[PDB]
Amino acid sequence: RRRRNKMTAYITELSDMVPTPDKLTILRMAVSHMKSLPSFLTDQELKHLILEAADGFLFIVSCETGRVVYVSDSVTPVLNQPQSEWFGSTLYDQVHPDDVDKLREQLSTSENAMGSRRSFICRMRCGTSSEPHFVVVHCTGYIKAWPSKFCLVAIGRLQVTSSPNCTDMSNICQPTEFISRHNIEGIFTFVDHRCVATVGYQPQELLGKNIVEFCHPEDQQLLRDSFQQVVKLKGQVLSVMFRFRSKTREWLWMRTSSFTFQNPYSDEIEYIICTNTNV
Amino acid sequence: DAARSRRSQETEVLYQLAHTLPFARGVSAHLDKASIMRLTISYLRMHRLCAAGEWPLDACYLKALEGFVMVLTAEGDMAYLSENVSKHLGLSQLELIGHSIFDFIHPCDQEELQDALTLEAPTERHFSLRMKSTLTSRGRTLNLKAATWKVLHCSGHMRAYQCLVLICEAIPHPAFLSRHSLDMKFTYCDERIAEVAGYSPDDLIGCSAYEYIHALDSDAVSRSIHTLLSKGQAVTGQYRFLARTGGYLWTQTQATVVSSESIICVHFLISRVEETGVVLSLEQTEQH
Ligand SMILES: CCCCCCCC/C=C\CCCCCCCC(=O)NCCO
Repeated sequence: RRRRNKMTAYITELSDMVPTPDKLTILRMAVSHMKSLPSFLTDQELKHLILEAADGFLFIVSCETGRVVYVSDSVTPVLNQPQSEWFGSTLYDQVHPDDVDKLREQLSTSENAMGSRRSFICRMRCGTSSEPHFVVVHCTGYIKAWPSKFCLVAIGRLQVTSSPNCTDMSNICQPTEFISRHNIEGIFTFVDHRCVATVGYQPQELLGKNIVEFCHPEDQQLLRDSFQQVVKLKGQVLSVMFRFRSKTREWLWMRTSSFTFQNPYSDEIEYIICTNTNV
Repeated sequence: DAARSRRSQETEVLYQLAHTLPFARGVSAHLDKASIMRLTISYLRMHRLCAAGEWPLDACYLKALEGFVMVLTAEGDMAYLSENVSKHLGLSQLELIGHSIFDFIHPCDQEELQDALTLEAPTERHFSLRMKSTLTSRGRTLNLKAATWKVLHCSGHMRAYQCLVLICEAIPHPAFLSRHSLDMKFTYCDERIAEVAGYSPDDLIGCSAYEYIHALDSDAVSRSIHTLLSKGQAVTGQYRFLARTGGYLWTQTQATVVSSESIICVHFLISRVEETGVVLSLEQTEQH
């Protein structure tokens, strides 16, 4: 009778869901209200659901020339581009010039033709105030004969995964910090170009040298103690402030926040990652 | 004895209700009263939801997607699943709509799901899930209790009008490949790396892959690898891979644990080498 405690719950649920009684009467009115209204949802409803879930737009292009046969209105809320720019053009007019060969190979029907699937990433022009700006679009679709007749029917979506830290920039002016990686001995094995603006050294002037070679002697013990902390703290972040030896402004107060990168499998120390910020 | 007469009346009219469902001619006869009820409940709820939406080529959209659409309630109830879910999990929508998602996902992914139910924009969701699937290389050959765990990359939006609507896609099991041990040290890499990044495939063998990613992406990559190691498959976001003489290229990666156990990575190039004059790592500097 766990079978009809769920059936009584089912029938009460159905009663609540119908816009209008004992079990047979509520299920007899269910029948009538069912005939009030073959797939579960309609293609229109499913289109709107998909567009509620995906930041994407549908486009049909000719396989031979890339000519835009159709594009949905969704392209403007997605790509900041009116349908004016897509209709009457080709897909190659919309993509980054370095993606043209890849798109042409995706549009060829020499091995996979009618019904076959396509999956590829490219970069498309967005609406620009100035000089085009490109955004990464994930495209999935299928090849279909179009009543010189093969076409790609595809959807292009943004934000399929999390966005990357493209810049690390938290200002609009000269950078305040730079990221570095170090081995267990403290040797610079990675540094991004912002170091030129923060400490005046080119990346190659830092790589290969130890971080302590750039620290004030009076601070060095402190820097070394903190580093020996983070290799023992296995992942946790520790911050230290010392006098970094710049190339033109003498001794700069610098806050380095460090943590060890643990190998997700072997738990070995791949390197130490530091954010070096001018205090 | 009029009780069972009324009882036959009741289930005659529930079979009537079954014939009122939006499924093909004959599909009625493979159902039980409980599932008939459940499907009717969920049809009405999805109709109520679609009625709240303010609104020929419509059928291309589901055809254009690879994965399936799923609508989950705030209480984790699978409000809707498209038909093509049968192509990804074997379980059709006939047996899934109405049931709870927590009855079909791996027990160590339920916390992640619930955190998702409560760099990114406030209401966009990206998460990996392990769902029950009865599919093999021969079709739906597994009965539900021997079902396997299929990893789905699910991305979508929290829409309150209160739902979480997702596109859930499968990660294909393995053009440009790389093979690593579980510590992600290169055991093999496609010969096309030379024209893409500058590296001879022999020069990468034994090297740790983490040395070849931009530091700005490490965290992200790290998380992905964890998923790869705990669920069997993973897919990263866009990340920067360092070229040989300098600079980096934008790329994305799908990864699968195989077999003792190895990792296979399929890489998709997003851009060409940027900032080739700039050296970023110690290795680029020596090879420069
Ligand atoms: C969670 C696992 C993620 C791995 C993280 C590190 C991977 C580095 C290993 C390998 C990186 C190799 C990138 C290969 C570039 C080739 C691109 C190409 O031309 N492909 C065909 C056309 O698109």
